[PDB]
Amino acid sequence: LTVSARDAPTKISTLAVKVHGGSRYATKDGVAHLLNRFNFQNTNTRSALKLVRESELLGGTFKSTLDREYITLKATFLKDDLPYYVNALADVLYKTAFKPHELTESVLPAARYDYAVAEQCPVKSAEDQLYAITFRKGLGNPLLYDGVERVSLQDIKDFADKVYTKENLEVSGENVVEADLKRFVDESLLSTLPAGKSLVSKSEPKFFLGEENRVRFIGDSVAAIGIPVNKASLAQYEVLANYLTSALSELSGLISSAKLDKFTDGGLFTLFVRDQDSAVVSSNIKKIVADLKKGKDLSPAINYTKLKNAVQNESVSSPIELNFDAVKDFKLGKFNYVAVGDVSNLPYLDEL
Amino acid sequence: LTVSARDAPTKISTLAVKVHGGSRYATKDGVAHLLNRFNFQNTNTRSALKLVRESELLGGTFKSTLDREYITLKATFLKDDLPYYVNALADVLYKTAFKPHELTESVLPAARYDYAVAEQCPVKSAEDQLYAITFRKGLGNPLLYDGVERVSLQDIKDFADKVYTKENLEVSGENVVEADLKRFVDESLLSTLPAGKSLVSKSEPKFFLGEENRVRFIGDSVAAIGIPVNKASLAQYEVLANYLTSALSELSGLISSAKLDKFTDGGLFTLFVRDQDSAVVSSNIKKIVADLKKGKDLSPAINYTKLKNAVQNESVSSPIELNFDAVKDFKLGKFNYVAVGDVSNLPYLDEL
Amino acid sequence: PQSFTSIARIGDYILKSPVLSKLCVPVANQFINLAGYKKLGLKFDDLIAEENPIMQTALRRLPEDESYARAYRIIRAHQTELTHHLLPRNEWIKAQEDVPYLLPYILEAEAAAKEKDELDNIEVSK
Amino acid sequence: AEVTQLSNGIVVATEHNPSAHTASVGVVFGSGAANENPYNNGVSNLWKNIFLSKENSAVAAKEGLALSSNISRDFQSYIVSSLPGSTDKSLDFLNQSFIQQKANLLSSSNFEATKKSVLKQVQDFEENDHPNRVLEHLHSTAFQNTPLSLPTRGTLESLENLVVADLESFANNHFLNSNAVVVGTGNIKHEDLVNSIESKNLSLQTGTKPVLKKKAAFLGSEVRLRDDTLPKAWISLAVEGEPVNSPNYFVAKLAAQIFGSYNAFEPASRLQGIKLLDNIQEYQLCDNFNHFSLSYKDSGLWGFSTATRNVTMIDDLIHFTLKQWNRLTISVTDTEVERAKSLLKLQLGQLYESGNPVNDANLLGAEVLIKGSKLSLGEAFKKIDAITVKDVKAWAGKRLWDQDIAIAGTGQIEGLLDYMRIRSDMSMMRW
Amino acid sequence: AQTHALSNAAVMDLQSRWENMPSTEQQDIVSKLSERQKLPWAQLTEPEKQAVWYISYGEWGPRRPVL
Repeated sequence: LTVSARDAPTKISTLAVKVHGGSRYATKDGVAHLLNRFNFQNTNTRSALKLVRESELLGGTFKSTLDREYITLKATFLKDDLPYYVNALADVLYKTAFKPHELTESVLPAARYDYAVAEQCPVKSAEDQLYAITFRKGLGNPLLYDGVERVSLQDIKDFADKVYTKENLEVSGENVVEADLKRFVDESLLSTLPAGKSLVSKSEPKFFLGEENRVRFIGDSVAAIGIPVNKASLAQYEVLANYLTSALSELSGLISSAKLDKFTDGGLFTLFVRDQDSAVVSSNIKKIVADLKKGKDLSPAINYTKLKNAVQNESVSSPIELNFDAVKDFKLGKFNYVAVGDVSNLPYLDEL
Repeated sequence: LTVSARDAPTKISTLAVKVHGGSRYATKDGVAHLLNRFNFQNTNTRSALKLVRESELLGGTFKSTLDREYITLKATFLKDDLPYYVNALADVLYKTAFKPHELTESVLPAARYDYAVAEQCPVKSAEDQLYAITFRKGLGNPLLYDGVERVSLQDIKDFADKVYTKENLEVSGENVVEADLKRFVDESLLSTLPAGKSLVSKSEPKFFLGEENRVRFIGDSVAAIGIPVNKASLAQYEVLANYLTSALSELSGLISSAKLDKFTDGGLFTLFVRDQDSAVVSSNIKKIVADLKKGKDLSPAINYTKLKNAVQNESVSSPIELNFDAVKDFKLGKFNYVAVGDVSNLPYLDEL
Repeated sequence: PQSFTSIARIGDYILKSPVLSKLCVPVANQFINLAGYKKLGLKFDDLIAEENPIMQTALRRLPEDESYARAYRIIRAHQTELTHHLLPRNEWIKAQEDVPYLLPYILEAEAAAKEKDELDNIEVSK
Repeated sequence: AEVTQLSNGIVVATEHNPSAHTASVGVVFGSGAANENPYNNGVSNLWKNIFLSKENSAVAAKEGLALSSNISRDFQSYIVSSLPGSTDKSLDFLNQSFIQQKANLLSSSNFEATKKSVLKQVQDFEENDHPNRVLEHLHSTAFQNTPLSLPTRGTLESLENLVVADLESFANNHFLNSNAVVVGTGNIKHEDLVNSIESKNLSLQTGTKPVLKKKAAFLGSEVRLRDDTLPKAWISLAVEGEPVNSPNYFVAKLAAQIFGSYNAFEPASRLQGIKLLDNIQEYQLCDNFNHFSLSYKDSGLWGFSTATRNVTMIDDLIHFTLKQWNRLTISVTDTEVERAKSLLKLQLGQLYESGNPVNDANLLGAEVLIKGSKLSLGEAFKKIDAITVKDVKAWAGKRLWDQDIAIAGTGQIEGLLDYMRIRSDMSMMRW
Repeated sequence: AQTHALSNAAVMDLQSRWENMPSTEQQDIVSKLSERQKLPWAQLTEPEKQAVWYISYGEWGPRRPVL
């Protein structure tokens, strides 16, 4: 129960209760996604219709976001009604209904919609494949529920009792008086949540290299390389991601996307090259892997990536505060490779 | 144009024109499936309706069959009307209409039904994954058409011109007088077909070992191993397949299927373990891989697999005439592994 | 037309009072025995007319075993009254078997619809 | 072509075929699942699956023998496939394992394991195999409270009462020398098999089997097994057809072939010469149908069995199929009969002379158990070619025209109307 | 005397199916029940007792009424 807030002289506050309860900590495949879609449903006291129709007249909305690690319960509001939203997030964490007619009518159709939308995009399919073959049972769990194993209502109640525990979450209010926030989080149900253990492990996530997966897909064709990185090597792959995204690289015209996902014990640098026909993807990713195995000078992208890191980092509540100063050179070692789409014309891992 | 027949004192004759034009020789993914569905549609002279409604009064039916290697055009009929069916198979091979309305109304709904039927069965999906990771661009082509690359009508026509050539096919008639068959194959359109090259490559088909693939599937869970075999070691894996199928093996309850696919240059030993829950499949295939890495004595199964190979071999037109006498011991070396279904609870390759 | 929450309110007031219970409960038990729906194999929550969205909501929210059993009791009562007989005396619904199984689902859907209407017609105190 | 001879206790029937590379020797009994109670039902299925036990099949597979059995309503067979030079081993195994030393298969913890196996197998049948259990319920209502209605699979609640005494009682009542035919197909000569049966003393038992007190009587009825969580709606529908060794047997098979079978997704089954497809293809009334002619020793079923996802237009499918059935009585043409003759000749030739000597052994044992001699396929083709249009019209007026039907269906068959509305289609008002 | 028990497949519901059992199975059931009789009568199961009673005094055969 770590309460933090950064005050400001503005009109809109945001509250965020972050649990360490995303797909990485899911016991079955997709329990985290179903709990996230079960977040702002009706409680034991206040319904879900009364929640929306009161919070609109007070002037703020809610949003539950599922991450690869967290579950963020965010609430945006006009500043002078903070205890309502503190008590509403408290009621959601402490007493949700978990009704079976709520599982069949709201949570399962919303999750099926999320899964259909993220199924239609081969970049998210390849990102999930790259996760699931870099790390296997940890972060390489599926992000979304698809129904390949039966997640029942009792499993969501069990996962919520495991995850919604008092030492597992953190309360963070952008533009909130912090002393008032600490007074309002106490005298509420965040202090009556169970003080369970924190699910954050402090060890390394036991990655795997040289793996290759191939998914057939009707539509666009992407090919993706992915490197699991550790805590000492986070800044280098950060300046690499902003180098290949930036206009300093000669490979930015070929690369569709390149991003590093950072965690408190490691990260995954994912590079996607996406096009309509597989010959362009083949030529592009052969050039990418060749000119990355040949070394790159990541020294020019340093002041640019300080800017882009501050841009990305002002939104989040937990900065990692990377170094960016000792980073000079990069040379591509081993890497994991997925190919999605016209999979008989995208190259294999030997040909790269 | 190799014509053969095996006469018998019965009433039913089966003609079969076998072309080396299966999915292995497919230029695009699934063009062999679309040609196999395009076979007995209307010709330039006789329509497809007139073919069915004339041959029903004559008393015989037709069946176009797609293998991994062959396209078999088979005709089963009353014996005394052979030349009608020789000329019908000649018209199908020589002059097919290939109309776009025939593609969009019969051939593509038929191929969509075939792909849906093969998509609901996880064992066929595991076998196609196993083929595609053992052999990459040769025998590991997709068997059926799915539409991950657009196969147009001119692609089907070009594959027909590539495949239906006079040195590429072989006519074989069970319960047919061979003198009348060799007379009726001439004075037909099989003598007017182009004499293109035979597409049979006599070299070893360049397998890859140690590959593993994982497919998420909604339904049953199978885990499958696949061992590419050469020409010399075909008989030992044949007696191994009939051993593990038979009641001589203690692994027979654990194994859903085990078969050796045979070609003129090698083969593939496939073993499938299929169940409803993934813990059963995990325990089963861990026991299979462990008790097969420990050596087996396949000398009991020799007399049994002679009979089983004879039962299978009387159906086919070209027997391979295996030895089965020099097979004594088996020990599992390297193998390819696919896991279809509840894929987060099935074992990986290094855990076996 | 009479809301089920109102029937629950009046009946709970009768049952929680010791005089009204011992005065009106045997009258209702003899009323239910004279009503004769148990002789056709029906419990009472098969008799509620379902052609309204609260009852359609509760019947959608019924679990499947109660749904299949209710379907059999309704079809059996239709065939029994078609043949102009009753069920035999061992096929009558017992008194301890006549439990309100649809009633929490009806009362919950009723409270949800009443709260939805009350929030549709609010007046914010300004 | 085939030789049957009654040796001094037992009937040996061989069908030699020197073009074959295998040989199957077995014994076919004449007590299928029509020789059961409704309480010991599945005891023939338990006998099949303990003949195909692991402990029993390992002894065959060490010798190079393959075990195959089959349970029908009239007959049941226990056939041992082997290589052509190894048939004395087939007779030694069939003698020792199944006939004489019968108490070793029927040990406990082999009976228990096989009983659990067929319990799982019959339950897996009853939950998943929808066309075949619809044909099973069609038998169970078409012949209700009569021997010919008992499912050959066995029910789940009569297979749970079964103990080793029930299999022993079925064995001592039905595995008799006056009830069996030892059958040899493949490429074994008739003198060779009868010499190898005279060599080792091959005797099953000496009794005569219990006579069923009631013959099978068709009762027009329907069973309606509706299950709305199933994607299709399977429905069989049949009249009482001809038994085996009826004179109208091949006419019944021919009239089943007049309307043929169908697969809506095979594009060459769309183009068939059946006038019913002109109706049932426009709105796509069905996915597949097939007309059968099941013939048993007492009676039989003539009808059609279908499946469909167009569950609101079941009545048009049933109505159009039965208005096509009336055309057999009133206006069957000539080319329908000639097409059915050619296709029934092709079907019977594929059925009898296929490549498999096991299926030939089952067919041979059935036909020489019921009739005492197997009818050759030349005489059968002469009998099919003798059938005219007037024979088909007379059989249809006897058996089809305004006769009691038997229906059975599972799935989403709410669109199926009731019995009298369907039975009103068996006879039209001459239009 | 005899073995453990008459099976339920061969003795249960003997009233409904005595008159449809063939005469051989009737004779074999009657023989095995007469062998089961000599055991001390606590050891008979309840379908066995019902079968024995219906065989001796059931409303079949000679005890079949007039109408």
